Amino acid sequence: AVKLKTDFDNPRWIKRHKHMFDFLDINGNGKITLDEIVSKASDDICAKLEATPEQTKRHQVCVEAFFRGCGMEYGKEIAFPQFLDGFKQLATSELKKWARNEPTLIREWGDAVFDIFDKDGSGTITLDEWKAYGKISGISPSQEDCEATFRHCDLDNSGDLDVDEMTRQHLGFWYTLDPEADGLYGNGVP
Ligand SMILES: O=C1N2C=C(c3ccc(O)cc3)N=C(Cc3ccccc3)C2=N[C@@]1(Cc1ccc(O)cc1)OO
Repeated sequence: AVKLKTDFDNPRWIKRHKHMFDFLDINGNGKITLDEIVSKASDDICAKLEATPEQTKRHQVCVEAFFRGCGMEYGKEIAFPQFLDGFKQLATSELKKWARNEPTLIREWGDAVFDIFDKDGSGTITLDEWKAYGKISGISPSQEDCEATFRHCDLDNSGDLDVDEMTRQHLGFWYTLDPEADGLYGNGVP
């Protein structure tokens, strides 16, 4: 039973996103742009994961939608406070879709990442594949933290992760500060 109640004023939820913001703020001037974010997704991440042009584009579209959901746009610098209020709007919009049994932006982003890793048609992500993602995206480079993610989640009998489980975890991790989601990224993200 995922937590659907928001906790936007919680110091821990704020710090989780402040951590992500600072992680995306390259030169550390206290601001980020959609340009820099999409570049990371397409020129860096997708390239190293050897995604096809179509997979790269699908992934790009998902990222653009996720961050535009935070009020971000190309050519505009965003400061943390504004980024955070934007994230609160994305979160409520996502929870509304969840309440309507409509696919969320984080679920669709997940589908795009999972497809890039869908080779033998496993339709899932293995520990090694996630380890690669953690390193290439930079969100969780430590092998230990990636192993912590898999120990944290409910895996199938083969030890692989499925998109519904990751979506479920992410909804609680990014949006509602679900106690069940705490620890999702080991020490990689608070
Ligand atoms: O969830 C994810 N992320 C959340 C945030 C993020 C950023 C700012 C916030 O305030 C909060 C969260 N940043 C990145 C990393 C990234 C950023 C920009 C472009 C590409 C990648 C990121 N990568 C994901 C991708 C993913 C999505 C669904 C899945 O099922 C599996 C994997 O795996 O962690």
